Amino acid sequence: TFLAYAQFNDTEVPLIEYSFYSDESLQYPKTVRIPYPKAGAENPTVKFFVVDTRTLSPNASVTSYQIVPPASVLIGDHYLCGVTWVTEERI
Amino acid sequence: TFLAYAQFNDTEVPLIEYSFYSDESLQYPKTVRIPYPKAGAENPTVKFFVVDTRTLSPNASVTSYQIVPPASVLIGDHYLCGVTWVTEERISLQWIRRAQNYSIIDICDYDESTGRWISSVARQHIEISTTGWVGRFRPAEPHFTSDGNSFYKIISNEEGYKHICHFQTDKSNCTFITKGAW
Ligand SMILES: *[C@@H]1O[C@H](CO)[C@@H](O[C@@H]2O[C@H](CO)[C@@H](O)[C@H](O)[C@H]2NC(C)=O)[C@H](O)[C@H]1NC(C)=O
Ligand SMILES: *[C@@H]1O[C@H](CO)[C@@H](O)[C@H](O)[C@H]1NC(C)=O
Ligand SMILES: *[C@@H]1O[C@H](CO)[C@@H](O)[C@H](O)[C@H]1NC(C)=O
Ligand SMILES: *[C@@H]1O[C@H](CO)[C@@H](O)[C@H](O)[C@H]1NC(C)=O
Ligand SMILES: *[C@@H]1O[C@H](CO)[C@@H](O)[C@H](O)[C@H]1NC(C)=O
Repeated sequence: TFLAYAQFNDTEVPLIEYSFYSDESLQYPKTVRIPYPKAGAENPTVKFFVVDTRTLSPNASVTSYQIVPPASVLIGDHYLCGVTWVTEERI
Repeated sequence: TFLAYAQFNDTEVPLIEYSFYSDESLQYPKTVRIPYPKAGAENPTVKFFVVDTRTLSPNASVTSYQIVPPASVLIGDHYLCGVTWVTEERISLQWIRRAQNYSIIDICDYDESTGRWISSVARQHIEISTTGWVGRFRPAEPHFTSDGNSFYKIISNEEGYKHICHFQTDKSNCTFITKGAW
């Protein structure tokens, strides 16, 4: 019925950059960049969502609710490290 | 339960402009600008949505469905000209071609299992004019019975007089309940 999903925001995460040379024919090396948070750096932020797929239709908005973590955690930087469906109406 | 609203987009509508001098102390006239379409100009477009205000909540998205005009009207420039709530699960939308000698009443039913407002050719009623325009200024509003299975509305009769016809919500023929040269 539902389709839970997390959204990840790397906007303020620094980029690690390194070279990838590739096949000999590649005249200039390619610069690979990954939003990679190193110790103490800005980490990416996260949002969780449960979507009710039943109202999914081209001319219809998306029905979704954002489940925020308990305040003791919402207080500061946090990580979502687990998602377990128990029943169709309990996550 | 539901909140319906129409969205108007004037992006491509030319702007009329004129001076507004305001109070004497104003040293420079301000220029009023209004998106206002003149004959033949580009018209604003419209969209109709039905919000299901039951889901509304701070950390929740707006659950809404868009009802679009029936094909015969979609084909070109149109105007939404009437919105009438029949029942918590039945809403009547009245559209009309930019021409205005052709309007249609589309009666949509809510689908509990999908949250969308469905339409059907059974519940669509056409009104037209071959000698002019529909309605006196705008097509007359339908008046539904408490169960929304039929409705009463004014249209021109065979003699060209505006009288009350009776429509079965899901049948195209209507019956006049009034008649005369008035
Ligand atoms: C990803 O996170 C960034 C912040 O790191 C969000 O950017 C902010 O967006 C709001 C509203 O759009 C602005 O008022 C802020 O000024 C922005 N902050 C900065 C410093 O960029 C961004 O909206 C997030 N993206 C999504 C889709 O969640
Ligand atoms: C919305 O659904 C209607 C069905 O009545 C369809 O005719 C219309 O093209 C759809 N609009 C889109 C493409 O979102
Ligand atoms: C308004 O109409 C323009 C096209 O004229 C379109 O590009 C734009 O996305 C529309 N705006 C909205 C929010 O529907
Ligand atoms: C909604 O989310 C904000 C933070 O994203 C939080 O402050 C608030 O407690 C949440 N309220 C609800 C509807 O649970
Ligand atoms: C509505 O007007 C258009 C152009 O003015 C015309 O082609 C069409 O036949 C008219 N409809 C009727 C019923 O006369």
